[PDB]
Amino acid sequence: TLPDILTFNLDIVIIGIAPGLMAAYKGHHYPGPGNHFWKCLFMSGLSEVQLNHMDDHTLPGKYGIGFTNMVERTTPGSKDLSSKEFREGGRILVQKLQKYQPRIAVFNGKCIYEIFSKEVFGVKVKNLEFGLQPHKIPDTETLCYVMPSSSARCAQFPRAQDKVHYYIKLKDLRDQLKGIE
Amino acid sequence: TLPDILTFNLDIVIIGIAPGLMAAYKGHHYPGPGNHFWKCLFMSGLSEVQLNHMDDHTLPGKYGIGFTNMVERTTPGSKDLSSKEFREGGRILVQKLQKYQPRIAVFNGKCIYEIFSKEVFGVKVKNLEFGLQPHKIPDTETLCYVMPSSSAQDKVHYYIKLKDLRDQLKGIE
DNA sequence: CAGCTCTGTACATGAGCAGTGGA
DNA sequence: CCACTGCTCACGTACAGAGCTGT
Repeated sequence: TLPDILTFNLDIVIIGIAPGLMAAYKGHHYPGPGNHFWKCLFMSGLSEVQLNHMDDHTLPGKYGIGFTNMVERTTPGSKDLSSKEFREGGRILVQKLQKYQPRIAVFNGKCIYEIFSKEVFGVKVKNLEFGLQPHKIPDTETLCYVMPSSSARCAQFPRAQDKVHYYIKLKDLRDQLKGIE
Repeated sequence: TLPDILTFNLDIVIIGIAPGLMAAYKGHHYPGPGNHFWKCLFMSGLSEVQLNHMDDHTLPGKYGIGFTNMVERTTPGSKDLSSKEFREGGRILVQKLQKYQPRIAVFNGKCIYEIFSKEVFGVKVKNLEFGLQPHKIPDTETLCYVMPSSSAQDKVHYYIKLKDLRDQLKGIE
């Protein structure tokens, strides 16, 4: 439906909630703007150039970053996904993760890790803070990290700059992980 | 792409630019809920009860109205449309109207009728104003009427007038 | 008056657009 | 041709609000 953009030996995999309608129409990841993703990617220095969506399949392999979603199926969204839907998708997400074994699995949007901790970990997770989360992806060495959804809808972070901290921090975490290798 | 709803013997056909992404996904016409099109319909008394998009199929039946777009293919917005595609599209639009022959063909927006005019008719209009345009659809008796783009109460008037117009046309017999 | 599960609500910037009216 | 008023949606997320348990 909207194909993942995942390969092996990836530093970073970015996990999106469900693909939006624009995303489906263009068949490319995070093509909004206002989807803060691509701006943050540049600003954080994860990318040294400005990259629209169309550059998405050039990110594994040059940059180490892959795309996938927690729910494959198109939705407006995100308020319209069944609770069942999510936890059903948690299942298949994991399988990919353990198949592909990226260093860090970044969850885009808070709502998805909340459910993942429930369903995968069985942990309810009081007062979920962004960033590095203690539990490793089962049977892998992949670390989970949480970000605010890079969607303009998210009024508690207005601008891409507001979100950029998390992108930097992530890049930092990657860098460290590289050092212990 | 999003199918039209056209029947023969139609009082009113609503013509839009081209179906938006949501419109496609939901598979109904003017889902909104920030198109105003359904409220405006009701307030005017073209509908007796607040309808929603899920009722679009009933409309040529129960309510005498149908729907089409100038361009058929779904678009995010108007940027993505090309001049040639409006020209191709607007070409197709006449043919449907020629076939179906509704009383009044209603254009949603000023934008779109301006296009249709200068391609279909060959006049370009200086100072377009809403309401009934002097010209009829080629080889039909079908009239053209322009409506603000439905995308609330402040424009209800145009609907009300449209219903009134509809009534006169029937009314003559 | 704290302690959690559950259900829905106004929230902030900004791109995009329709319509008027400009320099 | 842009520059303006004003008003949607945008891959959500932080709240106060209602219902119960308990030292």
